[PDB]
Amino acid sequence: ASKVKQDMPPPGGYGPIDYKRNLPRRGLS
Amino acid sequence: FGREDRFLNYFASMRWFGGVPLISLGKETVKQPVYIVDVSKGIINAIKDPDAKGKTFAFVGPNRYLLFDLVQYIFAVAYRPFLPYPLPHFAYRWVGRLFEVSPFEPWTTRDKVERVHMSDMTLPHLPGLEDLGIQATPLELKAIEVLRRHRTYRWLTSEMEDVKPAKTVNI
Amino acid sequence: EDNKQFFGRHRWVIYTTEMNGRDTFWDVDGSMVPPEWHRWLHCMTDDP
Amino acid sequence: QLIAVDEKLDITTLTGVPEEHIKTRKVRIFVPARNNMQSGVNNTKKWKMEFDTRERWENPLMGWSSTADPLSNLVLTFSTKEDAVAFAEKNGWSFDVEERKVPKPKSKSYGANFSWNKRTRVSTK
Amino acid sequence: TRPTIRPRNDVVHKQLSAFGQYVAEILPKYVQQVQVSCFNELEIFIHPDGVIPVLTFLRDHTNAQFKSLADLTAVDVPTRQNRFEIVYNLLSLRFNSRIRVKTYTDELTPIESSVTVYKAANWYEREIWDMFGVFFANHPDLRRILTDYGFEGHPFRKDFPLSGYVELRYDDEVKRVVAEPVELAQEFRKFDLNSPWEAFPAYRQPPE
Amino acid sequence: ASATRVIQLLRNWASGRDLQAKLQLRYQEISKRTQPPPKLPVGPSHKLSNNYYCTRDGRREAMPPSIVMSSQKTEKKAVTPAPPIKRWELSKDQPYL
Amino acid sequence: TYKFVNMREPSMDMKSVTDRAAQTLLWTELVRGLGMTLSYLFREPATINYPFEKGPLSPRFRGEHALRRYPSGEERCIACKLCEAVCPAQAITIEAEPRADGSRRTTRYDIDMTKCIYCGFCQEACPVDAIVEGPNFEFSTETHEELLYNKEKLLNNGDKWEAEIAANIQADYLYR
Amino acid sequence: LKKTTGLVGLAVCETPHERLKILYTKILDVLGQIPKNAAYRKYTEQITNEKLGMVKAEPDVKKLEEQLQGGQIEEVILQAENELSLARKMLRWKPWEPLVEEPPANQWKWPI
Amino acid sequence: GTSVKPIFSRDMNEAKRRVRELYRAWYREVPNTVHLFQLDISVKQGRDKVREMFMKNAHVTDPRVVDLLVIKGKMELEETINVWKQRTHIMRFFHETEAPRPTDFLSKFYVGHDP
Amino acid sequence: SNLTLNFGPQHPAAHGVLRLVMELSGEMVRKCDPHIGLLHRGTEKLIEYKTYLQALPYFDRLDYVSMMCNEQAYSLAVEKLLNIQPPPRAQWIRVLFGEITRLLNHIMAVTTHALDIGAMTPFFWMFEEREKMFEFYERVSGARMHAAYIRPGGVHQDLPLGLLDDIYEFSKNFSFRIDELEEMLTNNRIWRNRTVDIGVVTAEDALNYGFSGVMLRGSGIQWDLRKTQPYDVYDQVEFDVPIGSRGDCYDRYLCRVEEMRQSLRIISQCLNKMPPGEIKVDDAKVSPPKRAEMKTSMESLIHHFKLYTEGYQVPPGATYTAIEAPKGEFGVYLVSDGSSRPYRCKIKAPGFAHLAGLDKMSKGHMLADVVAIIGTQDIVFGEVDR
Ligand SMILES: COC1=C(OC)C(=O)C(CC=C(C)C)=C(C)C1=O
Ligand code: SF4
Ligand code: SF4
Repeated sequence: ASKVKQDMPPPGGYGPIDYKRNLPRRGLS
Repeated sequence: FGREDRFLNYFASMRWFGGVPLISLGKETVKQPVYIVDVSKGIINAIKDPDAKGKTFAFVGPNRYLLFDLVQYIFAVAYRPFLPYPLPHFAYRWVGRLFEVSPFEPWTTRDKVERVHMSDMTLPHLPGLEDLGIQATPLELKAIEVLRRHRTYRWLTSEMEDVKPAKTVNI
Repeated sequence: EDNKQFFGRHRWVIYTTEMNGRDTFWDVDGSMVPPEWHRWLHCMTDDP
Repeated sequence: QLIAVDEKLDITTLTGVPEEHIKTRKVRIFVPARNNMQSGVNNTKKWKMEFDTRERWENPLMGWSSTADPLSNLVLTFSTKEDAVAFAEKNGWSFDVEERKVPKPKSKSYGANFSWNKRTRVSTK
Repeated sequence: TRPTIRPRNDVVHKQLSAFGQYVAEILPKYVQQVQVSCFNELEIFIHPDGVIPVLTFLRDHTNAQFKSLADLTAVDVPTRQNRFEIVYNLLSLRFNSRIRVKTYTDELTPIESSVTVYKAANWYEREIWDMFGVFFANHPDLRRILTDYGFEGHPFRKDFPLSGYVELRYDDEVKRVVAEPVELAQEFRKFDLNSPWEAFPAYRQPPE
Repeated sequence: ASATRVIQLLRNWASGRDLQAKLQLRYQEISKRTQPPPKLPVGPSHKLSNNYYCTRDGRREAMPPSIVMSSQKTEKKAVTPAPPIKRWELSKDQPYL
Repeated sequence: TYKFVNMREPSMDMKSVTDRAAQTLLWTELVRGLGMTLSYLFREPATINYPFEKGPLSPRFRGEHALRRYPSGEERCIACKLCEAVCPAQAITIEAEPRADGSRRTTRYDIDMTKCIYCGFCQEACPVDAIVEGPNFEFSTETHEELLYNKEKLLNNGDKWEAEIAANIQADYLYR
Repeated sequence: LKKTTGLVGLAVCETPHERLKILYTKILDVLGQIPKNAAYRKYTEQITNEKLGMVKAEPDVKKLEEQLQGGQIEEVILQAENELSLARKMLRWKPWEPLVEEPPANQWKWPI
Repeated sequence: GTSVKPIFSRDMNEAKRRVRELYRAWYREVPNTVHLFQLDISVKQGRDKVREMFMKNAHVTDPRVVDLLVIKGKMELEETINVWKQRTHIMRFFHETEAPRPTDFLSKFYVGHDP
Repeated sequence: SNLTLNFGPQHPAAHGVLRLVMELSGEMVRKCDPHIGLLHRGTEKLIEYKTYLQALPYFDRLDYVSMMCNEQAYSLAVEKLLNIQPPPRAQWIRVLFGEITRLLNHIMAVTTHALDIGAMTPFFWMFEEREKMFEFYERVSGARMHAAYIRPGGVHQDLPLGLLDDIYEFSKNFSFRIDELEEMLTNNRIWRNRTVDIGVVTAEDALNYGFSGVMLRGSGIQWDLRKTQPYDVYDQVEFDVPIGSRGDCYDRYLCRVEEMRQSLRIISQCLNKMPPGEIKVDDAKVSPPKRAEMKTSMESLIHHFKLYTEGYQVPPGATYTAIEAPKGEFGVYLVSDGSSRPYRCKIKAPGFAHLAGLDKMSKGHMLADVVAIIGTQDIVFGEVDR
């Protein structure tokens, strides 16, 4: 009769996840 | 005769030599070719016929042709130029000897040459396809399905009722 | 096993050259793995 | 406007059904009998149209049951007998109709279990 | 009552009922019935002759603006004198709403094509013609869409058999694909599943 | 990965980003293929009392649709199927790509 | 809430105009694409060495069917026909009769694997864990007939794969 | 002043107040030929009169778009044209007449 | 009155006229079908087959049914003209691989139970 | 006369089984006539011969690039007809796997579009990510694509104990793969030449032709079923709807890439907010009981027997239920007569209407342009033919 064990997010939360476009300039004039 | 036969295909393939060598110009040989589907259906009906136990049948087509006329019709259905020339029997035997040396399937053989030039027997005392419920299919309705493959691109679409069926030596 | 390889290449099998009756020096197939090693090799468990 | 056809409805030429499965078939229009293993009556409310049973034979390879008629599983549901009759007639099928069987009302008396002079008195409960 | 039961919304129910009354008031010539289901879906049952007007009204009216035809299909109920039920599902993006329009036909009665109102109808009607045999008048190009070339019958009718009447194979004698009457090594097994006890008292029918 | 640092620099210069930080191949940060057993709680209808099925029967609360304007059977403001949809707002996070 | 994907306006100064001219005449973005492909060239490929290396699976994987036994050796199947009733493809054929010792057992248990969709509904329906989808997926054949399984084949599969099937069931039955 | 309404194929309209006035006047003229007791006439006249009144009372286009709640005044113009076409079609159809051909007895009975 | 609405034709005369137009179109098309699909049958065989199909529905006396049959025939002709059909589809009219079934009572009694 | 050409079904760019009969003047496309039904399997009649649980796996095979989304739509329709409600954990799992499924579908669409136009590498780069998501599918259900996981009671099973960590690990890196694909395609002048101003459709024409999803949003129509008509928990997540302005192929490609980014955003939110509890409705006359209860208590065994033999009865009535599937609006018109088997089930596939508009979209274009337009409509013929 132990504690309920389920797949859950960790205490607090997960780290932030990047989703935005990332295309650096990376060039000369 | 049929799509994979060695009768209509054999004569059609002789265009590669340019002319058709015929013993006595093929004017002293009579043939009575029979359709493949008729033979297969006859075998099936013989299997299902209780009366055909120890019987001997003869499956032949409905018409008899002189060899020259049959080859002319074969070349007309294929729309190829017909150039028949007479070859003596011994020379044709020599050609068969020459072709027999192939380790693969020979193009022709001396035995094959003899069979081609030999007239079909008439055995009226034996039962035939009609005794098994089959109406023999004439060559005039089935030659195109075999010989259309041997036409060039120009003549590929020609219909079956165009090529004026050949003459038959019947009775 | 080699746990420094990425997932999928960290475990492998070198097949025998002679199973029940046939020579398997060249002809090997995945159906030669017995069920226990089959469970280990497909990563359905961690314990060999 | 209208044309006022004066013919009998007949759609057999448009249904795609082969001729053999039109003329040689007999359909049955009936209210299904209650399954005697249960008391529920909810399966005896609608009319059913079904086709005559044809041949079934054992499959040689696995011994399965093989059929050659395509209407062996066709069962149609209708609200009334007249609707089923109209459907069968317009589809060209010849039919047999069976009248609905309804259980007759019965006279139940719990007191009769203990009659003073009748045979209906029960010897056990 | 709380956790396992779907909650109901009464504001949408009232709004849909009011709009159904509105449509019925505007078009008394064609509207035969209006219903609102208890999961908040609004349907309008009309005479077939009003297929084009009603739809047009719903498409172009300022207060309706149902400018998207989500789906158009048919339902076959053999027990009805008019066998086929024609169903239009319309979506209004302006008012974020959905509406259903229903009519009926039989095997020999054409229904006016609604391609002039909605372009999307063009293929849908074709499908209805292919699967049920309902003819649409003034259709720009009406022909089979789903079935094989030369296929006979309308497979989505209730009296059409599940496996059909013909099956295909390759024949080597004629060197081509041929069609023959269906023969099944294992017949499909019909299951009789309905319980003899009634499930839903709220839908009980009078005993006639 | 096992790539030498020169190859790492060449990869990062060619792609323009640090590839070693986010690798396509997953090495050891994934979950173990053997896990402890779960426990899996039950649900809201697992009570021992005050749990009659007639009070939680969703299927039996369905009823036939409400009929408005059967044909067989003033102020009158116009109505719409629903209030007009409210105009969308433009993405305080990133309005333009 | 919504965002625009293609609603920007380029700068019209001499600097930006000359930068765009250089991009047009010197193929800068194409060079960037070439650099990306060159970067991918020097990465380790994701290919595994099949059949010496295998793809990862889980204990829930649905594969070749099998019939199981109790530890005593008695078959688990009691011919309730729940799997036959639930099978979405009608791939299961069952015949049963009383055994010589009065037991309720099958005389026919057929699965057409060319009808089956490998949904695993039969193993969910089974009340005694008799029919299971095993872990094996390498059982291609040379003929159609080899894929029409009878009871003997399924029992042989169970006896062949029980060592893995029991361990797989042990890892997941608490989720069922 | 505004550019790129944002909908492909919908051009920017200059002088939209005049266009809306013309369209609403035409709609009212067409509705004037429908019988007085018809519901379509009175409902459409009511809504069109409200829209025309709010059009005549606002010279600012953005605030007019906010008040009409019609989504980008060019779509308001398009909807007005659609309504005028519908009014002509309904004048032709006359759908205010009584119902024709009540359905069969159990046409709409479900289940079965 | 029976209060029915038409599809195209008002009575049987217009329906017969449409039938004749469809028959003319099919008769004209047959030789082109023989040429294009490279059929081994003759033009006479194709026209006899066309005639046979029409004769099958000759009995129908309802103009709406005739109208629908003409619509279906026009659809089939359109399929044939555009070569949407293949050779197998055209040859399916001839049932070349189906063994003949005798209609006599004795033959049916011998083979099986079917009537 | 014009030249008549058969494009497919045996063609690399035919997206499966499609017979595009084209009338061409040179390489100019005068007319497109799509012939379909080469994958018509008669799904709806077959469904008429099944119980509600037995019919669920057919929706996996309708749109076999977005399986769990079809499962969700069918489950929502059956739930509406049943007047029952899935538990919160099941709904959160449903939305999470729907977004993962949208990622899978968008990868397939964009990469095969680029493959048809002539760029083969991004296909290979992104199909490894597809394989990892297939692993997620298999770990949750035992099958890589045809899961049959989402059911009218919720979901079949709860998550395995380590799944959320692996989903997080994949999600924290997928954005760089999106960036690499964008670097390959977005600013390439050849890609823009092959995509910009190709297959332009106006907003009014898109509305009248029955288009949905990206095929509307590329033309500026501000519509999304997850925002206007949310279904499971989509009202509890934050994301943006990408909108185009040109109505061409390039804008729709940009919209699909941005939708992948928004899907990553939603997946992050779903991972952080997964609640505890049961995963199917606690009503044994609908959802089967647990195995332990079925082998212990009489009522549980009875309900298990009846649910797996006869199936649950659905009250009579008809519903039209629609979802924002990755290809557009996916709908089901489901009719119940009161029994355990549906009377009628009409499936509405966005690809049907999208392909019906192919001839309109191809006016004034060439053969390669038509190939691009075929790719931009995101067509799978399992759902088109049904
Ligand atoms: C790069 O080589 C390949 C192809 O050739 C271009 C393909 O067509 C295909 C098939 C996919 C397309 C959409 C036909 C695959 C899978 C492939 O790997
Ligand atoms: S896995 Fe599914 S289809 Fe296959 S036998 Fe089991 S229930 Fe039938
Ligand atoms: S395998 Fe299981 S479900 Fe199938 S008949 Fe045997 S005991 Fe019943």
